[PDB]
Amino acid sequence: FGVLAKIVNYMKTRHQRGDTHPLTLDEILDETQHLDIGLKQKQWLMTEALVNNPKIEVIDGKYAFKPKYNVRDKKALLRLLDQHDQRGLGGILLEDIEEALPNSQKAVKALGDQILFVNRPDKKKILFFNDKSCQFSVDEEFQKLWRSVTVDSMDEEKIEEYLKR
Amino acid sequence: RHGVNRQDTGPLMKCSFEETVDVLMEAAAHGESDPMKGVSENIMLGQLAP
Amino acid sequence: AERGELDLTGAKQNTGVWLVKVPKYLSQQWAKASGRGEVGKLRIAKTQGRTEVSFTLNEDLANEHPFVLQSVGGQTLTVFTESSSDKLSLEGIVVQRAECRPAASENYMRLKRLQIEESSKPVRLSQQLDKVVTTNYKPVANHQYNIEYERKKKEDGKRARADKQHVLDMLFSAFEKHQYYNLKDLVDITKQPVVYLKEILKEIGVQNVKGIHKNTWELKPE
DNA sequence: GAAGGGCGCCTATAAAAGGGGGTGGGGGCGTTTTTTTTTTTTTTTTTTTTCGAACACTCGAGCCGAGCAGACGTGCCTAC
Repeated sequence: FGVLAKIVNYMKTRHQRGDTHPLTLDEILDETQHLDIGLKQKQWLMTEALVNNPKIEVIDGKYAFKPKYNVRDKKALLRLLDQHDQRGLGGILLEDIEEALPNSQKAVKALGDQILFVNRPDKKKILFFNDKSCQFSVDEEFQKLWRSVTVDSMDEEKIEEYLKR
Repeated sequence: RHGVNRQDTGPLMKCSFEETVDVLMEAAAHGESDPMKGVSENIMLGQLAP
Repeated sequence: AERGELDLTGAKQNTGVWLVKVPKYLSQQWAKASGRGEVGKLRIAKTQGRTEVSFTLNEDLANEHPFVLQSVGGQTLTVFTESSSDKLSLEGIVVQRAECRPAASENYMRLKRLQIEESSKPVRLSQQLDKVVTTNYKPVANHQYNIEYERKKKEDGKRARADKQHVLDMLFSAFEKHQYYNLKDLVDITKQPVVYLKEILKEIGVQNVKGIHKNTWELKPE
């Protein structure tokens, strides 16, 4: 299993590197320095780790792309967002950076266009999201706003009654 | 104790006898009015007793 | 299990035995004989409407105990044996009970009182103290503490961290034994700073907590 | 072996730089469980004169009303 994780980690780094080109098992053994893992483990790999693998990509007669399977478009979820009922997707910042290219470069331009950052995966952690209409009144705003939290203080159907009279 | 309290006398008299808090809680809760007509209420209040 | 079988030969032979009450002191005098032969002799004197039974000590071992018989009509008593060879046998049946009465009376008691001295005498409080201060015979460097420092004084306080890949090998080896482990077991197993190992567990794994902050980490098996 | 002597390390001061370690400071989870089957013990259990009712609650029970079914009475169809 540990050995298999080193295969996963290598593959992870290669995906991160930008490439998803498939390789033979032997090459992967070599590159992971696990060539002498023995016939038995190799066989376990062939008849479980490589075939019972729920998200292994077989292409060009070789095994590729293990870390990811859920997303391949590597672009903003324009389709997901367009919907008025199924809209959404708060996503991890590290997921977006891992998927293809680092967020920060696109983001600096994006920060006043399509992206919003909230501190939420811990205050150090960041989630990416987005916006739409303006603020209502120019003002100090925070001072007026803090005097406007309504009155979530009862007799309020009666405070509108009183207010109407 | 349980008989004197059935009397229709003012609440402050009944407090002066063993019931203390409990008769006052019920007196407050019903909202009864004490007419200061009797000896004890007047002495406790300090004005000249009748 | 034949070891659990009870031999009935004795019972079937109707073998009878006697049951006698005798003082620990009489049997202690008998213990000096150490089974070399006999401890003495028993005498039975019968008359017109009376039976007198007694035991008399060996003149040699000594270098009259009357017997009183008891009733056994309201109970049944038998003797069964327990061998060192793990075998049980009913060797025979108790047909009579009795008590050995001491011939000596009030002076015996002195012996008894001497005996009382033998059973009862560990000194109770007894001699007090006239001395006082001894304590705190100055360690200036506490004696256990010295030993612990000595243990420390054999190559401690430095860890691998530094050998990363070889440390990764230990992680991979450990993870082969079980799917999840406590942080404390990994600290024992890899002898490295915890915060660095945490950065590794962030790198190749996740964490899974339960109960009262009981946390186990795992390299996401799949 | 007991004892005195000789050799050598000890602590302080300094002062720096990298990294492991400790005592925090604060927050968390509020457990569940492993059992040791516990300090939560019997205060005094009472030494009793004890209620002293009042009030609430328990549980059962019996009269009474509606519905159902057969007997009694009425309504409807067939034959001379």
